[PDB]
Amino acid sequence: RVRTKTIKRAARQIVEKYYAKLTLDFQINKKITEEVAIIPSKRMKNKVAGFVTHLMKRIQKGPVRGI
Amino acid sequence: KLNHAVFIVITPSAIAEKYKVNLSVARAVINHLADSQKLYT
Amino acid sequence: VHPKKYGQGSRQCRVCSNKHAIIRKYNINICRQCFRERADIIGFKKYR
Amino acid sequence: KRVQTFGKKKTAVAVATVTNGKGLIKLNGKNLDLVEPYILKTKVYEPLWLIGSGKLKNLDIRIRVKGGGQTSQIYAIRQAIGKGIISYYQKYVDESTKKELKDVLLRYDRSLLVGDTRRCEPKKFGGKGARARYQKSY
Amino acid sequence: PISKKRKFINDGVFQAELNEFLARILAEDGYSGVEVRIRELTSLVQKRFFLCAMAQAESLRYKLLKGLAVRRACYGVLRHIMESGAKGCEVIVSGKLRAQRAKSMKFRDGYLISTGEPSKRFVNTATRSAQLKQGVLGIKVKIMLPTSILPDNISVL
Amino acid sequence: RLLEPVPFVKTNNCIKDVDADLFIRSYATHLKLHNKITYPKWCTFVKTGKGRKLAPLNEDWYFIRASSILRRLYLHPDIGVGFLRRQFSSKQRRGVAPNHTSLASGKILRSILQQLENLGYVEQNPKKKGRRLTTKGENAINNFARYINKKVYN
Amino acid sequence: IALTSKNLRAIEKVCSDIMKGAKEKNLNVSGPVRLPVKTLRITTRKSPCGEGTNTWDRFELRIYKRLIDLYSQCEVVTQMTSINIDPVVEVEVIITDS
Amino acid sequence: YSYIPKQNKKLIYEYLFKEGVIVVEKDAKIPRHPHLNVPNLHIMMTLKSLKSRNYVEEKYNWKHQYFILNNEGIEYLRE
RNA sequence: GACUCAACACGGGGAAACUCACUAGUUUAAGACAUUGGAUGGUGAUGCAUGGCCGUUUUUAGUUCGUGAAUGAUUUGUCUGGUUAAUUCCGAUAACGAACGAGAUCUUAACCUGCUAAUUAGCGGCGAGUACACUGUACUUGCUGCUUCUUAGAGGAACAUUGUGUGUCUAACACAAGGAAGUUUAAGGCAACAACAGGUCUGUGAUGUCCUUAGAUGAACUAGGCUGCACGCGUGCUACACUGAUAUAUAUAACGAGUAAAAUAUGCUUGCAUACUUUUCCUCCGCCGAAAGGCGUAGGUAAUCUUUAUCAAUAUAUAUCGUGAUGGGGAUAGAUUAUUGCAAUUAUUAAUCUUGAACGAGGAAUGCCUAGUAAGCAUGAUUCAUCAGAUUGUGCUGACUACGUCCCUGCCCUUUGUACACA
Ligand SMILES: [Mg+2]
Ligand SMILES: [Mg+2]
Ligand SMILES: [Mg+2]
Ligand SMILES: [Mg+2]
Ligand SMILES: [Mg+2]
Ligand SMILES: [Mg+2]
Ligand SMILES: [Mg+2]
Ligand SMILES: [Mg+2]
Ligand SMILES: [Mg+2]
Ligand SMILES: [Mg+2]
Ligand SMILES: [Zn+2]
Repeated sequence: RVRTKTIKRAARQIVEKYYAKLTLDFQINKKITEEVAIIPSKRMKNKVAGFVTHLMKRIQKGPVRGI
Repeated sequence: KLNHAVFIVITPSAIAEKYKVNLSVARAVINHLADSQKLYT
Repeated sequence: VHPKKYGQGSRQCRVCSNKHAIIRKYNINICRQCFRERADIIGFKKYR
Repeated sequence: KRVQTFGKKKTAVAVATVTNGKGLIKLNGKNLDLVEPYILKTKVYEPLWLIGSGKLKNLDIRIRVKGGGQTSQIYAIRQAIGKGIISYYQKYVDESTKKELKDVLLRYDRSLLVGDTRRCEPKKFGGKGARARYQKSY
Repeated sequence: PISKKRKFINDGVFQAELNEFLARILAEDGYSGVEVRIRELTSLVQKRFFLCAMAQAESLRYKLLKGLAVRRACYGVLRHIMESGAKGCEVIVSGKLRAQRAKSMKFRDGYLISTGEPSKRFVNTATRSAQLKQGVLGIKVKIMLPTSILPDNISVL
Repeated sequence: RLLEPVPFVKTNNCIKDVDADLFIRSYATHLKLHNKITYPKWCTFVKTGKGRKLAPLNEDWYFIRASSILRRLYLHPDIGVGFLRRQFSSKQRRGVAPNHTSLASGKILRSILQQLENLGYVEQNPKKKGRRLTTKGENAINNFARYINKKVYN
Repeated sequence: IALTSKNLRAIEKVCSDIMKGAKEKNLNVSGPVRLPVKTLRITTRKSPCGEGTNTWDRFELRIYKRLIDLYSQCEVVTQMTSINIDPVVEVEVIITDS
Repeated sequence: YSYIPKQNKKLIYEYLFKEGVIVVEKDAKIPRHPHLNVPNLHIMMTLKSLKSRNYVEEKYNWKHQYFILNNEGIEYLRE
């Protein structure tokens, strides 16, 4: 249950561009992702959202090492 | 071997143990007393 | 000539006239190897 | 008035129509007196026992079962009953009572409200069963 | 009167037959088609009844028949494919080929996805067996087309 | 034996609200008392179906069978001989080759049905399909069931 | 009206189109009812030969039968049917009072 | 059988001319061709003969034979 | 043909003939085209000539490039470590960045929309009754808002979310709550690179060469054989009983699959010709038949009929046995009655009667398996004129034990050694 580079890459791409839109709320994040990026799946999209959320959590408490 | 006979706290196994008998005979005895597994007192 | 109407040698593959291993369900009448190749064109997709 | 929910164990959908009435409770055309084997009878009666026999004197119940074997059917019936009574309570009786009933059910066990999600896994070639392969002698 | 299942299978079979017939006939053509000089063809069908990969394969076969240096031909084909806007290609030629024993030769250009339903969708594949000097040369061409979007990409704006 | 503390009342009206085997037994007994149905000729040395490889061992099995058939008829709308046969099927051990399902000997069933119709319990309906219960017969069956229920209660 | 076909999405599209056509006027159209998809499964053994741990492959040609009703005159229904359409979706109109 | 009536042959030729093509069915013991009731073997033989001279051109698909008539063949058929 | 895994119920190979390649023989031209040249056919020879397809290496995680760096093959990247189902990530770093493979995708199965739809599905609605209850319940004929169940399209839902641990508090893991679901939810499908001198020319009119070509190794017909049996090794089935056989009764599945030959009349010598119409597959049902089956008819080219609000067996309940090769066990045998087929013997299969063998739980070895799984129990389909003990699906009854480890076995990795590279 770990994320591939594609997911990770996507997450990285988001938070660079759309950090403004995002807040520590999963549904909102997912919505934002949907609005922005072209994920064809549902499950994959969800995963991406989750990772974005995680990334966000990691920031505010420190530097991420990326973005 | 144990060739049990026919002509001469209740359960069939017990009966078999006690008087050395076929369990059909035990069943019969039980029935008589009363008058697919069994329990009687 | 001897009765060639009901038996394995009666009928054959449509495709290559082989009397062995004919898919005889739904009147397809193709020997299974041939069917395996033409399963795409006939509209037989492997899902599960 | 009248409420229709289902149970579900394996395949075996028991559809419980719970209506206003005198308190009989039935299966297709037969009383729950029967079900089939005397041993399993308790698995159908259990929700009723939990909730109380007086609470169901307002509620008639019919149950239509279809598919599955014996034990599975029984389970389905049970599930239907559990969902059914609670559903009825949620609509036409009070909420507090419904909540109480739910709590009681939870204390007893799962399976009454929420369903058993298991189902027969596809057999795979090179074997008879799902996992069970044939045999190599070398 | 014939049942639905039976009908469908029959139709499929007919389609296959038609395809085979076309293949047999049109060695000189960029064949794909299957939707119904040509008069004869029509007559035949009546009697019976009462960018693309296949084309490329055919071309390759024709070239082989003509008698080229093989590798060069393959390269040319690849170039053509590239020109026609393909994201990736692959050609294989296995068979006798110069030597007696063995010798499968790959010819890839752009990237070629192999696994998944994307492969099934976004590649056209084709297989011809060009008969030659002392046996058969075995073409297989595989083209990855322009996508309607791949599952791997996540395009952030 | 059967009775117990239940959480509902039982509308003991039709045979579907009665325990089966007991009911069947009762019906058989009633039949015996009447002498309403015979025991043909071949009955006393026939085998009920391919799979049984052995005679019944019940003496008045015919009566029991008849009773069962009645119940079956009551249960279903229109029921044939084939259906009946299927219903009274068992596993046939083919010795060494594995078991198959075995269709019952239909002749006896047919005979029983005929007897019933003669007596006026079953009815070959010209609409629909093969032989259902006749209304009088059904009523009688219901009555019997009721009686049985009463007895059980007692 | 019975619409038999092999391709799901196409069939669905066709159904939608016919619904749209109906909604124009004069048509008491019952909604599209998709029927039980009676899937033709062939389990062929892969490999021409008998070599290799005999892998089978379950093909499935899954036919979608679709069904739709109307209370109308023949010409009108014919017109409705004319959405152009193509060789893929097999149509059949029933013009019975019963 | 190896009879080959002349009239039958002529009829076959006429049919071919009318069509331009003949779908033979490469079957030994099938009695008749779909349209004309001729022993199929004879027809097959005739088509083979034609092919040999290059009066007809053949492109063999599965089961069927699919014969198409050449210009020389057409000319010959003029008779 | 195939010979360790990766041949041995495998070639869809359950062959009475056909299949048929084989044996004993007998026919035939299916000898095109200019007795001659010359093709045509081959279940002939060769898979070590090849095509395609399939297998295994391997469903594991692996393969490769661009540039850079380090005479050359090459190496690096692609790694001490942590983590992952995974060259899955993190972190370190002469690399940084890609691409295929993994992951994603596809197909099911899992739970919702009490939104989309209502037959060939139901539920009610309600007439009409037949039985019995109290002051409604069970059951059929006749007529026609709801979509929970029944079908199946589009959507939704889990992301380790919230809670708490362990972890470089990195990638991530463990537990708890919520929840239909917390091992990418379960199961498949797909399948990189490179091979193996793996298999298949007995799948092919994919196909080379060599052979054969009328006293044919072509095709066609008549038998016979693939099933022959001191024996060795496979895959299975059935058993060895009492948690059981026996026999009655009761209960209840899911996936399915289902359409040249015969009948009757006319005309002539059992045969032909002519006319005309149901039958060729699933069998309802009604009669005959112990049984098998038969005859008559009925629906079905199928959510309508077979038949599916029940087609099965384990189940369960009540009887007979009573541990005794026993009624466990049904081998082997003997004799009929059918059905299929032109044809049943070397017995097709089926039924009926009888025959009552080995086996008292299995030695050396070795296989399969972690949750609807093992096992048991059946059953649909594939072959099929007929015939499952096979395969392949589907369900029904529903365990034990882990929840890890490298001890064996097999793969993979780094280091190391090599005189091996056919490794
Ligand atoms: Mg990929
Ligand atoms: Mg046989
Ligand atoms: Mg033979
Ligand atoms: Mg090889
Ligand atoms: Mg390297
Ligand atoms: Mg994948
Ligand atoms: Mg053999
Ligand atoms: Mg087999
Ligand atoms: Mg081992
Ligand atoms: Mg060396
Ligand atoms: Zn073939």
